[PDB]
Order: sequence, then C-alpha cells, then structure tokens
Amino acid sequence: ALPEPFYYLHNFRAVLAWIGERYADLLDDQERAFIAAFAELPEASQALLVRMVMRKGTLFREGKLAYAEIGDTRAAVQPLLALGWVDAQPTLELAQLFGLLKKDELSQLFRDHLGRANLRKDALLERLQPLFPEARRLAEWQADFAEPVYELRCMALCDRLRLMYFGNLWQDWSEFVLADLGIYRYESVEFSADSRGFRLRADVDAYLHLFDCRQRFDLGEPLEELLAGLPGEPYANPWLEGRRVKLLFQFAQHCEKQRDFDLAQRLYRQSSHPGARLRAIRSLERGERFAEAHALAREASCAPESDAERQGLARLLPRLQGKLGLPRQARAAAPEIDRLDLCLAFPSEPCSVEWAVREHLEEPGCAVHYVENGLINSLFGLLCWEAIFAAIPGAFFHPFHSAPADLHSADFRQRRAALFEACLGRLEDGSYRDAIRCRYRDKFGLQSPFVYWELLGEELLEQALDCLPAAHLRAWFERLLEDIPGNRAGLPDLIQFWPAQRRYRMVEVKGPGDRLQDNQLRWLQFCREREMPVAVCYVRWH
DNA sequence: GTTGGGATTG
DNA sequence: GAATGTGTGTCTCAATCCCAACTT
DNA sequence: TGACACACATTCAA
Ligand SMILES: [Ca+2]
Ligand SMILES: [Ca+2]
Repeated sequence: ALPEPFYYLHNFRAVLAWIGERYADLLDDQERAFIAAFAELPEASQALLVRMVMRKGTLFREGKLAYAEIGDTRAAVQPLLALGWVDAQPTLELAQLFGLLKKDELSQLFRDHLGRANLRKDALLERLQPLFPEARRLAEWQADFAEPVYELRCMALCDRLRLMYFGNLWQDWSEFVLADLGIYRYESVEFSADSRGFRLRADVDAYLHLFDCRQRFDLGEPLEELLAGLPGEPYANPWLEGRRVKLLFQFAQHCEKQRDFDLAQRLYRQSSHPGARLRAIRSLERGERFAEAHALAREASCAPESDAERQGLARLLPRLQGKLGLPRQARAAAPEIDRLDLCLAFPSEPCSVEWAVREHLEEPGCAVHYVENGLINSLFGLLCWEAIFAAIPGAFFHPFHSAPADLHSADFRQRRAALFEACLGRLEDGSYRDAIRCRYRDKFGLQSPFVYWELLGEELLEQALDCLPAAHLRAWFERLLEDIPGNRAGLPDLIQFWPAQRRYRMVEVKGPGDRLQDNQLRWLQFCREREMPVAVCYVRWH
C-alpha cells in the first residue's frame, strides 16, 4: 500500500550501495565487477533480477515470471542472458522438473511409464527416478515444450552479499518492505558508519562454508565426506567457532539417532557446545563403553560446564559407578518443592491442563496469570532496555536488529556494565516501578529479545510491579545474565497475585504425562533456596 | 467442493 | 517408578493464489 | 525456523 511500484529495486540498489561503502574493503574482483555491471542494466531487467533473487527457486518457468512493473518477461530477460547470470534451457534433473511442472503436465510427459495405478506425485518420482537418472535440458525432456525455464546462475554471489549486509543468513530482503509497512517494527540504534557484521573476508567465507555443510547435510550425503571439508582445528573468530562447534554437535546428534555411538563420542568430544560433553558420556554409555564414560564424567564433575551439566552428571556418575565396581555417590538432599494436588473433572473439551488450574486457583481475592518466562523475561527486558540496545560497537550494523548481535557473547554484560549498573541500580532506590512503565509506554511493540507484549497487559504489568519484591527482581535478573541462553527458560506456567497482602506465588502445573523438566527444576529450586514462593500443582482426573 | 500447505507479496 | 529417547504442536503478518490430495 | 514445553514409548537398576 506504500507508494512507488519499484520499491524492491530501490531497496536492492540500496543494499548494493551499502555494501559498496561499508564493505568496500571486503569485496573481490569478480564481486565488485558484479555491482558495476548490475547498475548498467535497464530498469525493467534489474527489476526482474531482484524478483528471482527474492523468490524461492533458482529455477523458474517463464510463466511464473509475470510482473506488471516489467512489461515483457522475455524482453527484460535478454540483458541477463548476456552475462550468463540467467540460463535458458538450463539442465534439469528429474526431481527438479517435478517442481516446475504440474502433475497434469508431468502425467502426460511420462504418460508411457505410468501405467500401474494413478498415484501420488511424491510417489511418481520414487518409481520414476530409476528410469530417468540423467538430467536433461528442458528441451531434451519434451522436444516441443515451448515455455522457457530460467536458472538464475549468479545466486551464490547474492547470498554472499545478503550475508555480508545482514550478518546472519535467515533474514530476507523482505525485511525492508515489512519494516516500511509497520508490520515488523524495530528499535533504531545509532551506530558508527564504520561498524559492520564481518571483519575479515575469511570470516564471511567461513560462515558460508558452514552454511554449505548443513545445507549439504540436511539434504545429505554422508558426513564422512563432510568432516573431510570441515576444519579440524578451531576457528579464529569466536562467533564462527560458535557456529562450527554447534554444527559438530548436531551431526553428532544425527549419529546418536542412527545408533552410531563410537562416532557420536568422537564428534561430541570435539564440540565445545553446551551439553556436548554430557552427550559424549551418555553416548559412550549408550555404546556400552563404560570405562571411558566413567572417566569422562569424573573429569566433568571436577569443573562442570553448567548447573545443568551438574544436574545430569548427578545421574550419570552413580549409574556408571553402578555398572563399574565402584561405590555409589549418594545424591544430595533436595529442599523439596511445595506440592499441590487437584482432582478435576474431565476437559470437555481441551482446554489445556494449565489453563484449567488458572480458573480453579482464582479466589477472586486471588488473581492468576498464564505466563511462562514471559513475565520475568519481560520485566527484565523493560528495565534493562536502554542497556540491551546500547550502541556498543559491532552490536548493530543494520536497521533490522531485533537484538544486539553480541547478546549471547560471553562478556556482553561487561561491555554495557555502565547502563546495566544503572538499570539494575533502579532496584535499590524506588525508580524501577516508574522506569518500567516508561520503557513500556515508549517502546511498546518494538521487536526485542525479552519483551512479550502479547503477554503483558496493563493489569499484569502493574499487578506484578507492586507484588514483586525489588530484591527478588534483582536476584532473577542477575541469574538471567549469568547464562542468557541457558537461563531464559524453565519458568513456571503461572504466577498468582494477592494484591491486598502484596503477595505472589509462581505455580507450575503438571498434567499426568509431564514431569518437572531439568531447567524447570533449576528455576524452582533457585527460588526455593532464596525463599521465593513457588509451587508445583500436579493434576489427576476423575 | 474442500482442505491444506506451500509460495508470493506489499 | 525413575530416566531416558522421541515425536508434536505453537508460535505466526496477513491476504491471496496455486497446486496436490482428499471427499462428495 | 528453531526454541520450548508437553506427550507418549522404551528401557533400566532399585
Ligand atoms: Ca508450560
Ligand atoms: Ca506444565
């Protein structure tokens, strides 16, 4: 509904300029030649090229290329044919033709070799691939097919550019029009004109290779040839080693699901990924090598990766000490968790077990809310908003940031320690209550990692602000900062407020067929050692 | 005719 | 009865087409 | 496009 018909080409020329000035030193010979050559195309053909780069395929029937802004599809496509950037009569493997053509058209083309039953499209290919392994020009499948198919052949450079400008490959160019329409509305940070996503080109190239390995894997191919291509020595850049170490982790998971534990051990062991060490032990155990398992677990319990790894090691060590001759480690006492049982009539009809306990528990002198990590994450997101989106160098390179780029980075707290000391300071004097309504009214709806506007109504915001102790908020917000990925979930299903007694209690509801998860248990027990009001409500039916 | 999942699209 | 492995649904931007599968 | 929580199945060491 915005004016201009060509906005998407304005936006693409826009990103070409931005990579021209910000990434100038990072471009190559072949690449900088592309940005130059692109600017010389007619407006009609530059527009078509942006359409194909923005749609799903690398392959298109001329028929699917109808656009009003560009009059003729065939006319606009010639200057692109000249650079070899768009192929006509490209080569299509059997499977790819099944994408381009309807089942009607495919039925006739292979009309000979389908006699058996009329059957599905996914099924045809299964029975039709052994007959047609080879790939052919579109002309060599049916010689008279008069509709071109186009293959955009320069797409690799475009993803390299998209990756450099955005700094993660999941965001589309559609980020532009959505922001303009006011659909996804982002916070605007003012960062330096020299700040950018990637420093070295070898950083871009490495990200791109890891992305290639999961692409080739989520299709597959064996890892046996993939781990040939991955580096066997850690990456220079920390964020890359983050990405690589995670990739290794997920490959090892796929191994474990195929019951290949001897390889699973080798893979987990060379990933630094969270809980990788644990899956390594549990993998060795699954593969019946108990001797190595026990030694790894003993090594881990000495300086454990996390409270969650402590929590799992507290199960693995004694079982291993069981299948080995060793004396068991008597596990710890737990403070216990405040039990509440409810016998409720049947659904009918569902209506989750959680919602039902919310209506049951409301006194009405009691108010009860369904918020899962919504309320603590959100209050934190509001209070520390000015610290989170603080303009720290290399934390923002574009307009579309939903969270700082350094968010999971280990020293992220330390770099902002100023504004965090200030925002966390508002708990010590009274100023947090007003400050949170201030960031809340001003910043409502803006995309942020922690703030669930959907969840946070006026009633819940001010009920929580006056029933939640300043000091308990200090505790939870400090714990949240200790491991951002590892502590932002586990929180309970419900929180209830008694505003007259300015009390609250958080309640986890477990229907039959759920137990308390490990991270949930950490959250409950952390509160319970701090003498915070949490409780677990287990429901039975009758 | 209906679903229902996808792409596409501003 | 724990403790595991493993499968499923919910978020969605919303509106519109275009197909493939099912149901009449 | 995952991250989360839940639901259900399987396999064990008390
Ligand atoms: Ca829940
Ligand atoms: Ca629950």
